[PDB]
Formats: sequence, structure tokens, C-alpha cells
Amino acid sequence: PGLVTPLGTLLRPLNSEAGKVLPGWGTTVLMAVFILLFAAFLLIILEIYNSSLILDDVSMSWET
Amino acid sequence: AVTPSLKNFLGSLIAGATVLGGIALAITAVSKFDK
Amino acid sequence: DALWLPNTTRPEWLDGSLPGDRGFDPLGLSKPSEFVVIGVDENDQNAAKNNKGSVEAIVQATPDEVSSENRLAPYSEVFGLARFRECELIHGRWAMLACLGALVAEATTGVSWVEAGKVELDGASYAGLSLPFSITQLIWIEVILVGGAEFYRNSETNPEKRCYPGGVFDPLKLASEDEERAFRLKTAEIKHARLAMVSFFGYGVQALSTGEGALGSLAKFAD
Amino acid sequence: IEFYGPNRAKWLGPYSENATPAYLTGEFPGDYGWDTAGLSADPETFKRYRELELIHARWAMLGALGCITPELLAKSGTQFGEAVWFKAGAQIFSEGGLDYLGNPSLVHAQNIVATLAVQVILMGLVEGYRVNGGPAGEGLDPLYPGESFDPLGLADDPDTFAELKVKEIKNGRLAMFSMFGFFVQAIVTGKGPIQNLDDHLSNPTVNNAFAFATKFTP
Amino acid sequence: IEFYGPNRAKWLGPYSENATPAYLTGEFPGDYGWDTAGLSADPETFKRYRELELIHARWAMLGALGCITPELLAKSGTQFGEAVWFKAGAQIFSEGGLDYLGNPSLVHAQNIVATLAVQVILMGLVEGYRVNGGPAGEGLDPLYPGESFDPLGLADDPDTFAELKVKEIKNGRLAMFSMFGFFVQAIVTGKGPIQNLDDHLSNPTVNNAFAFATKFTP
Ligand code: CHL
Ligand code: CHL
Ligand code: CHL
Ligand code: CHL
Ligand code: CLA
Ligand code: CLA
Ligand code: CLA
Ligand SMILES: CC1=C[C@H](O)CC(C)(C)[C@H]1/C=C/C(C)=C/C=C/C(C)=C/C=C/C=C(C)/C=C/C=C(C)/C=C/C1=C(C)C[C@H](O)CC1(C)C
Ligand SMILES: CC1=C[C@H](O)CC(C)(C)[C@H]1/C=C/C(C)=C/C=C/C(C)=C/C=C/C=C(C)/C=C/C=C(C)/C=C/C1=C(C)C[C@H](O)CC1(C)C
Repeated sequence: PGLVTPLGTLLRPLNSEAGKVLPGWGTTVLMAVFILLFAAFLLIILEIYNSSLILDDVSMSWET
Repeated sequence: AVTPSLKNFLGSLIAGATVLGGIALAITAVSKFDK
Repeated sequence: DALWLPNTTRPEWLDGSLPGDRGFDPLGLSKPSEFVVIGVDENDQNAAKNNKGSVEAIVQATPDEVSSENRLAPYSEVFGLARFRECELIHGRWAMLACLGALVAEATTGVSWVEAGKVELDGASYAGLSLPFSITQLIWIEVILVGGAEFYRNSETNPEKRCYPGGVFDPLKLASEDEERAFRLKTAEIKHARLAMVSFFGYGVQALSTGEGALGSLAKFAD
Repeated sequence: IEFYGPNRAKWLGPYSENATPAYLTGEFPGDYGWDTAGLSADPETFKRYRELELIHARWAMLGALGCITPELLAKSGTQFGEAVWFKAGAQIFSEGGLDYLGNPSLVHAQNIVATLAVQVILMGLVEGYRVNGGPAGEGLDPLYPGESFDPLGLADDPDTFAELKVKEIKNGRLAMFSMFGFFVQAIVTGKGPIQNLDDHLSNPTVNNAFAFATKFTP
Repeated sequence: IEFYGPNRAKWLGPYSENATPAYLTGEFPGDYGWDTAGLSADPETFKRYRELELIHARWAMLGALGCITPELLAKSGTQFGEAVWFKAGAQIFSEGGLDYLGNPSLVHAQNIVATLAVQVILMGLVEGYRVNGGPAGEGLDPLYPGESFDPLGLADDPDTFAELKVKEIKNGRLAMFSMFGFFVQAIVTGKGPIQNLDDHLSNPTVNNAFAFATKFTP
């Protein structure tokens, strides 16, 4: 018994799903795979930017 | 087109995985031994 | 009889009542699995000793695929046949129209579906006939007409008729009032849809592989 | 002329090979009773040798026809680069990778160790399916599955099915003999087999096989 | 026991055709069931194959470690002249005989045929002892004797002793596989194995193995 707007009627199924969370593990292992890939990606760009990992198309000459 | 930097680099991504696998195997070798 | 894995372990919630049902779940994305409901924590900081959620509290909210009336999220769950049939049919019909249209445009004009925008923003030449429009007016007309079409197709409440509407307007020839004839037509349409979606995915991968035209790739193939 | 029962045609002929190895009297295709070593007195071992001979025959037909075909294509109307099944391995390291079918617009594959790893994974999965079934139908016959493997249904009549068994294993023994011929002449002539056939058509009696007999001289 | 019994870790995992050949169901260490050829259908023959395999394993351990050792010693703190097992055989013919550890303060034997005669005599005596059972322990088992020549004797607890059986057999199969690798590398590269490991670490994607894949061509 609160206040009613047309947006209050519209957006209510977005604020409906309160608590429907999965038993078991779910997508946790896949999440771990994406986290390890993201960590490896950051390690790649960090060593490129430090130039501890010299590539071919990467100049690092303050020049392009 | 692999430089020697990338050559000696990819062994580290191997080696860190081997270290974490050694951690996980050291967990499994005594944990499920006891239980 | 004709499964993707011929006489193997079938999924439990796939039988054959649906037309293109061949027992295909390695992932099980259409599973009838329930959802453990955890209540809200004691978020009243007037008093001491607030608490947390509730572990194995509710009877886990037996999932249903009944279409409601709410224009935002009508089906009230995503993982279910009563959404996935409609999603597969709509994606397949758009893929059939798109895969035919790319080939017909490449055959007539000679410009890819990839490079069609670059030759059609400067001149609206439908087969070289110089339509008067411009890109802004095209976006306005496209958005308002396809939006009116989608807001009128969502209004149907029958979960069968949200993909198989029937009636008078869309079935102009009334060739789907039969049982077995319409079942054969649905199980033909779903196979042609499954072909066209994979081939438009192949069009996208050929576009990623440094340009194509679906016959410009064949002109690359020419020898 | 029946290849079954006690009246199967021996490999010899009208000499019926008196005092046969008595542990096989028909009941299986390809039986001629030619067991001079007699390595299969135990029936379980004999079943294992049937399995192994069957799998080697069904590999050897493809191993024959894949070694015949591209040299015919290159001699007739195309060019493949290194169209000989010796240098089909060395085609990868030649210029820019292996171009299949002699076309530098299709497959164009490099990274031979990655190709080998893909080959290892695919062959391991299909062999692990091959042994104990799983998918592709229930594991029903280690010898002759043919449920979906015979999608035209030639296993209807059992007499014609045994006829196709006998034709199958006759042709399989021929293919296994021919591939050993390819492997011996691979060391001997160092050439293509169709080139060897043309050399025999040139010299049927003066360069036939014994010109290449003084090679292995210590 | 997870290692052997009705639920041993079978040699292909989930695809390991979980109904073994019925002539072996556990009862011995190192049993997975990989006799697909079926060459041990008789139990006495199977016993002979164990009798051969355990002896080959126990020689394979020492044959592995004797080849791993000297290049590691030459890298760490010593030198041997020729510290490589390839040309280690010709070191008696090298200048004046062989020097163990590279040290002419110890054995330095010459007259290689006389050393071979001493080897033949001592090996004939100890192999005859291994067959029949003689001094330094009476023969009770041809494979697992377990007597006063065990200065520690870890055959007390039966479960841990079965674990040691399984570990011995697994290390034996690994040592056999390693020595077969040493022999095939001895054929192919003509180089020391630790040198080959360093060369592969220097060039992983080019000097892997397929650089040495155009050698045995006609
Ligand atoms: C009528 C007489 C008759 C004769 C003589 C043979 C002969 C033979 N048949 Mg048989 N057959 C005959 C009737 C029939 N056969 C068959 C169908 C078959 C089949 C399907 C098969 C046979 C096979 C055999 C062989 C069985 C043993 C073997 O493998 O020898 C092989 C060993 C030799 C022949 C010795 C090699 C002699 C060679 C000239 C040596 C070359 C000298 C070199 C220069 C030395 C190298 C020097 C080096 C060291 C530097 C044997 C040669 C088997 C076979 O052919 O296997 C090879 C076989 O698979 N026969 C049919 C139709 C049903 C017959 C009907 O009449
Ligand atoms: C499995 C069948 C197979 C066989 C028999 C061969 C053999 C050959 N390859 Mg090859 N390959 C095979 C598959 C593959 N190869 C390659 C990659 C390459 C490369 C890069 C090259 C070769 C080359 C060669 C030739 C080397 C000549 C030689 O070593 O003499 C030994 C062989 C014979 C004397 C006759 C062959 C049969 C004989 C009875 C011995 C075979 C023994 C066993 C049946 C094999 C063991 C089975 C395994 C599974 C344990 C020869 C044609 C080289 C070449 O091109 O030379 C011109 C070369 O450069 N191969 C790959 C991708 C990784 C394969 C995948 O399956
Ligand atoms: C997950 C699936 C799985 C797969 C695919 C395998 C695979 C294998 N296991 Mg295995 N295992 C698997 C699960 C498990 N295994 C084991 C523990 C063991 C053990 C102890 C052993 C195996 C062995 C084997 C082999 C048995 C078949 C064989 O002999 O190869 C025959 C087929 C080939 C050799 C084909 C190889 C293809 C190769 C690329 C050819 C090379 C191409 C050349 C270029 C061509 C040649 C050219 C010429 C000139 C020479 C096979 C490689 C046996 C083994 O390692 O033998 C060596 C063995 O002793 N496994 C465990 C723990 C319980 C598992 C649990 O998951
Ligand atoms: C039994 C094990 C044994 C093995 C494998 C070898 C092998 C070798 N010895 Mg040798 N020897 C062995 C014992 C003995 N040797 C010698 C005395 C010498 C001398 C003076 C010389 C050698 C040399 C050699 C090399 C010869 C190259 C060659 O022929 O390539 C063929 C071999 C391969 C390509 C590798 C193996 C392939 C294959 C797996 C062979 C295995 C055969 C059988 C399976 C194992 C034997 C079974 C036995 C029980 C009958 C090679 C490293 C020569 C050398 O060092 O040159 C630089 C040399 O001058 N040996 C004595 C004292 C009399 C031995 C007694 O134990
Ligand atoms: C938990 C323990 C731990 C942690 C956090 C670190 C952390 C670090 N060490 Mg270190 N180290 C450790 C233990 C550890 N060490 C031990 C035990 C030793 C003794 C052997 C050493 C010896 C050592 C040396 C000698 C050096 C380091 C260095 C470093 C630094 C850089 C390492 C790098 O770039 O690799 C990056 C590694 C990763 C990003 C991990 C790989 C993860 C990717 C995504 C792969 C995914 C996992 C992979 C698949 C494997 C899984 C197996 C699979 C089968 C499941 C970093 C701070 C260096 C240093 O000090 O810098 C100056 C250095 O030179 N370490
Ligand atoms: C000509 C050789 C030949 C013959 C006579 C047979 C005969 C038989 N096979 Mg068989 N097989 C062969 C080759 C052959 N096979 C090869 C090479 C393989 C490996 C690919 C197999 C794999 C195989 C399996 C896995 C199974 C059989 C089965 C059978 C049996 C029943 C099926 C049947 O009637 O086949 C009759 C076959 C023919 C009449 C041969 C026709 C040859 C055509 C005309 C040539 C076409 C080749 C083509 C051009 C290749 C390129 C196409 C490719 C690019 C897609 C019968 C014993 C089944 C069985 O016994 O279970 C009951 C079974 O499960 N076979
Ligand atoms: C000295 C060689 C030798 C011998 C005699 C045996 C003997 C035996 N093994 Mg065994 N094995 C060996 C080496 C050997 N093994 C190696 C090197 C490995 C590791 C790959 C294994 C891994 C293994 C497993 C995983 C299992 C056995 C099993 C068995 C037993 C039954 C199988 C049988 O009948 O084998 C009889 C053996 C022979 C007739 C020897 C044939 C020698 C041929 C001629 C060698 C050349 C062919 C070879 C395949 C070439 C390719 C080499 C390549 C694979 C590296 C039997 C006691 C089973 C068991 O229960 O264990 C007790 C079992 O499940 N083996
Ligand atoms: C019965 C009897 C009796 C008495 O008593 C005793 C005795 C004598 C022992 C017996 C006999 C036996 C025999 C005869 C055996 C034989 C075998 C063989 C020959 C096999 C082959 C076998 C053969 C085979 C498998 C083959 C295979 C093949 C292959 C893989 C191939 C492959 C390939 C191809 C595709 C093509 C490409 O490009 C390349 C290559 C890579 C080249
Ligand atoms: C089981 C089965 C089953 C199924 O059914 C069938 C089949 C498959 C047939 C089967 C298999 C088999 C196999 C695989 C086998 C293998 C083996 C081996 C490899 C061995 C090694 C083996 C190896 C070995 C012993 C080795 C040894 C070594 C040695 C002594 C060394 C010595 C030495 C040294 C110290 C150093 C110096 O300076 C010198 C010399 C003098 C040189």
C-alpha cells in the first residue's frame, strides 16, 4: 500500500526476483576461468608497458 | 613470430600453474587422506 | 528415432511433442531446476544484533513458464521452453530473411551485406533507383515501425500463439489448420531455421576473416 | 564357393589341407584355416585377433586409396606442389604451410604441433567412444556395430550380410597386402607408385624389379 | 583398496571399457587391464609375463639413473673427459683405459675382454642364484623374496607393502618408457639428453622434434 505510478507498474518485474539463487556451484568454475584469463591479460599488458616482454609490432619509442 | 622475451615469458605462465597445481595436490594428498 | 545421438541417454524434459525435438542437452539450459529462496537479512539498525540470510529456508519456488501480462519480462523466467521456442523461431526467421537478402543483394548489386552501408549512406540506390531518403530519416522510420510491430507482437498472451499465432492475417492460405500437415511444416521450418542461423554465423566469421561478400569470398576463392 | 561350413574353399585349392587346425570350421567370414603358427588356440585370443584384423583392414583401405588418389589428380589435371605421399608430410615446412588441394586460397595450415595436438584429442575421443560405445548408439558389437553405421540398411538379409562380410574381409586382406607393398617399395624405389607403374609399362622385362636389387650392399 | 580390486583406477578412465578380460581381476599390484592383445590368457603364461616385467623394470630404474647422472655431475661440479653415455663405451679405447669419476686414483681397469669375462662369470652366478635360490637367502618367491638381504625390510605392514609394490611397478613402467625415449633419441639426434632438453628450452616451437623429421627419407 504505497504510491502507484505507471513506471511503478512497469519496472516492478525488474524488482520482483528477490532471492531466486541457485543451489550447488553454478557457473563458479567458469567464473574462475574468466578470472584467471583476466589476470593473465593484465600480466600481459603490464609486462608490455614495462617492456619486460618485447614484441615486434610494439614500438615503445615515444614515436609512431 | 615469438621473441626470446615471450619465449622465456610463457615458461612463467607454465611455472605458476605448476606451483598452484602443487598447492592443490598438496591439499588433496593429505586432506582426503585424513578424510 | 533420429536423435543427434541416435539411441543414447535422452534428456528427461525433452520428449518429441515439440517439432524439432532431437534430445539435445549437454548443458541442460532448459532444465526444470528450482531456485533456493533466501529471505532478506535484518536490516533494521535501530536495535543491536542484526543477522544475515536464511539457509534452506523456503520450499525453493517451483519454476513455472506461464506468460503473464507485464510488458517488461512477461514470462517471469528465462530458462524454459516457453521462451526458448520463441527465441529460436524468431532468430531463425530473421536469419532466413537475412541470409536470403545478403545473397540476393550480392547477386543483383554486387555489394556485400558488410559493405552495403558504405554504399547506401551516400546514395539510397535500391538496385540503382535513387530513393530520396537520408540516414537520419531511415533510422527514425525504421525505429518507429519495427517498434510498433514489436509492441504489437508482444501483446499476445497465448504462449503457443506468441510464435505460432494463426488466425486470418498472417496465415493467408490457412495451410496450418491440419494436425499432421502443420506438424510437418513446423518441423521443416525449424530445420531450415537451424540451417540459416549457422550460415549467418558463418557469414560473420567470414567477415571477421578479412572481408567477404558471400560471393566476394568466392571471388577470392576463384582459382 | 560358399566360404562357410566345412566346405569353405581353402587357400591352397583342391588340396583341402588335411589335418586342419581344428578350432575353426566355418562360422566366421574369411576363414581359410591357414594357421601355420597357430597363434590363436584360445578362443578369446582368437576373438581379439579377429577384432585387430578387422580394424587394420578398415584402416588399410583408406590408407591405400589416400596414397593412390592425389598422384592421379596431379598427373591428370591439377598440381598439388608435393603430390607424393612421402613429401605430404614435408609440405608444411615448405613455403607458408600446407595448402590443401594445391590451392593457396583454402586451408593453408601451419603450427604442426598444434595440428598434432588437435589430432591427439580428436582421435583419443573417437577411440574412447569406439571401444565401449557411449554415444552414437549403445555399445552393442565390438566387431560389426552397424546400427547408425549402416544408414542405408544393407544388414537386412543375413545371407547377403555374410556375403558382404566375406567380400569385406577379402578386400581388406588385399588392402593390407597392398599397403605393405607400398611400404617396401617406399624404401626400395624412392618414387611414386604410379610412376613405378609407368616405369613397368616402359620396361616390362629389363627394368621390372631386379634392377633395384643391388642396393643394400654392406 | 582403491589401487587394485574391483574398483582399480582403470587405464582409460571413464572410457576404460568397464568389464575387464576375465582372466585378471585385481589380485596383484600394477593391474589396470591393458592386455587388449590377450597374450596372457593362460595364468602360468601371465605369471611368466610378470616374472619378465618386474626384472626389466628393476633393470630399467638403474639404466635410467645411470644415464641421468653424469651430465648433471659435469654441469655441477666434476668433469669426466667424455661425460656422455654415447661415447662412454669407447673410453677404454680412448687413451689408456677408462677413469671412473675421471680419477686415476681409483679402479682404472683395462683389457676390456677380460673385464667382459669377469662380467660374464659374475652375472652368470648371480642370475643362477636369482633363478634357483641359493646363498644369501633361500629362494621362496622368484619375484618378491624378502629376506635378510633387506637391511631395512619394509614388508611388515601388508597394506603399506602393497602400496610399495604399486609404487615400484609404476616407477618401473615409467623407467621403461624413459629408456625407450633415450634409445629413440640416441637414434635420432645423436646428442646428450640434457643437452636436448636445453636445446628445446632454447627453441621450443622450432627445435621440438619435427626439425628432425626429414632424416629418414629415400
Ligand atoms: C593350387 C595350388 C596353390 C598354391 C601352390 C598356393 C600357394 C599359397 N597360397 Mg593359396 N595356393 C594354392 C591354391 C589357392 N590359394 C587360394 C587363395 C589364397 C589366399 C587368400 C592366400 C593364399 C596364400 C597361399 C600361401 C600360403 C603360405 C604362404 O603364405 O606363403 C608365403 C611365402 C612364400 C610364397 C615364400 C616366398 C617365396 C618367394 C619367391 C621368395 C622370394 C625370394 C627372394 C629373392 C629372397 C629375398 C632375399 C633377401 C634375403 C635379400 C601359399 C603361397 C596366402 C598368401 O598368399 O600369403 C602370402 C593367402 O593369403 N592362397 C585359392 C582361392 C581360394 C586357391 C585355389 O586354388
Ligand atoms: C601414421 C602414419 C604415418 C606414417 C607411416 C608416416 C611416415 C612418414 N612420414 Mg609422417 N607418417 C605418418 C603420419 C604423420 N606424419 C606426420 C608428419 C610428418 C612430417 C613433417 C614429415 C613426415 C614424413 C614422413 C615420411 C618419413 C619417412 C620415414 O620416416 O621412414 C619410416 C617409414 C617407412 C620406412 C615406411 C612406413 C611404414 C613402416 C611399416 C613403418 C611404420 C611403423 C609403424 C606402423 C608406425 C608406428 C605407429 C604409431 C602410431 C605408434 C613417411 C612417409 C617426412 C617426409 O615428408 O618425408 C619425405 C616429413 O618431413 N611426417 C603427421 C603430423 C604430425 C602425421 C599424423 O598422423
Ligand atoms: C581421458 C581419456 C584418456 C585417453 C585418450 C588416454 C590415452 C591413452 N592412455 Mg591413458 N588415457 C586416458 C585416460 C587415463 N589413462 C590413464 C593411465 C594410463 C596408463 C598407465 C597407460 C595409459 C595408456 C594410454 C594409451 C592406451 C592406448 C594406446 O596404447 O595408444 C595407441 C595409439 C597410439 C600410440 C597412437 C598415437 C598417435 C601418435 C600421435 C602417432 C604419431 C604420428 C607419427 C608422425 C606417425 C609415425 C611415423 C612413422 C615413421 C613412425 C593411450 C595413449 C598406456 C600408454 O601410455 O601407452 C603408451 C598406459 O600404459 N593410460 C589414467 C589413470 C587411471 C586415465 C584416467 O583418466
Ligand atoms: C647391454 C646393454 C648395452 C647397450 C644397449 C650398448 C650399446 C652401445 N654400446 Mg656397448 N652397450 C651395451 C653393453 C656393453 N657395451 C660394452 C662395450 C662397448 C664398447 C667398446 C663400445 C660400445 C659402444 C656402444 C654403442 C654402440 C652404438 C650402436 O651399436 O647403436 C645401436 C644401439 C642403439 C641405436 C640404441 C639401442 C637400440 C635397441 C633398443 C638395442 C637394444 C637391444 C636389446 C633390446 C637389448 C639387448 C638384450 C641383451 C640381454 C641380449 C652403444 C651406446 C661403442 C661406443 O660407445 O661408440 C661411441 C663402443 O666403442 N660398447 C660392454 C663391455 C663388453 C657391455 C657390457 O655390458
Ligand atoms: C603463493 C606463493 C607465491 C606467490 C604469490 C609468488 C609471487 C611472485 N613470485 Mg614467486 N615463488 C614462490 C611462491 C610464490 N611467488 C615459491 C614457492 C618460489 C620458490 C620456487 C618462488 C620463486 C620465485 C622466483 C625465483 C621469482 C618469483 C617471482 C615472483 C613474482 C612474479 C611472478 C610472475 O611474474 O609470475 C606470474 C605468474 C602468474 C600470473 C600465475 C599464472 C596464472 C595463469 C593465469 C595460468 C593459470 C594457471 C595455470 C593453468 C596452471 C594451473 C595448472 C592446471 C593443471 C590446473 C610474484 C610476485 C619473481 C620475482 O621475485 O620478481 C622479481 C622471480 O624471479 N618467485
Ligand atoms: C569396399 C570395401 C568395404 C566393404 C565391402 C565393406 C563391407 C561392410 N562394412 Mg565396412 N568399411 C570400409 C570398407 C568396406 N566395408 C572402410 C574403408 C571403412 C572405414 C571407413 C569401413 C567401416 C565400417 C564400419 C564402421 C562398419 C562397416 C560395416 C560393414 C558391413 C555392412 C555395411 C555394408 O554393407 O557395407 C558395404 C560396403 C560397400 C558395398 C562398399 C561400397 C564402396 C563405395 C561404392 C565407394 C565409396 C567411397 C567414397 C568415394 C569415399 C569418399 C567419400 C568421403 C569423402 C565422404 C559390411 C561387412 C558395418 C558392420 O559390419 O556392422 C554391421 C559397420 O558398423 N564398415
Ligand atoms: C618389458 C616389457 C613389458 C612386459 C613384458 C609387460 C608385461 C605386462 N604388462 Mg606392461 N607395460 C610396459 C612393459 C611391459 N609390460 C610398459 C613399458 C608400460 C608403460 C607404457 C606398460 C604398461 C602396462 C599397463 C598399463 C598394463 C600392463 C599390463 C601388463 C601385463 C599383461 C599384459 C600383457 O600380456 O603383456 C605382455 C607383454 C608382452 C608380450 C611384451 C611385448 C613387448 C613388445 C614386443 C614391445 C614392442 C611393441 C610396442 C607396443 C611398441 C610401441 C612402444 C610404445 C608403446 C612406447 C603383463 C604382466 C597390464 C597389467 O595388469 O599389469 C600387470 C596393464 O593393465 N602394462
Ligand atoms: C594369418 C597368419 C597365419 C600364420 O600361421 C601366422 C602369420 C604369418 C603370423 C599370420 C599372417 C599374418 C599377416 C599376413 C599379417 C599381415 C599384416 C599386414 C601386412 C598389415 C598391414 C597393415 C597396413 C595398414 C594398417 C596400413 C595403414 C595405412 C595408413 C595408416 C596410411 C596412411 C596415410 C595415408 C592415409 C595417406 C597419406 O598421404 C600418408 C599416409 C600416412 C601414408
Ligand atoms: C602390455 C601390452 C599389452 C597389449 O595387450 C599388447 C602390447 C601393447 C604389445 C603390450 C605392450 C608392451 C610394451 C609397450 C612394452 C614396452 C616395453 C619397454 C619400452 C621396455 C623398455 C625397456 C628398457 C630397458 C630394460 C632399458 C634398460 C637400460 C639399461 C640396462 C641401460 C644400461 C646402460 C647404462 C646404465 C649406461 C651405460 O653407459 C651403458 C648402458 C649399458 C646402455
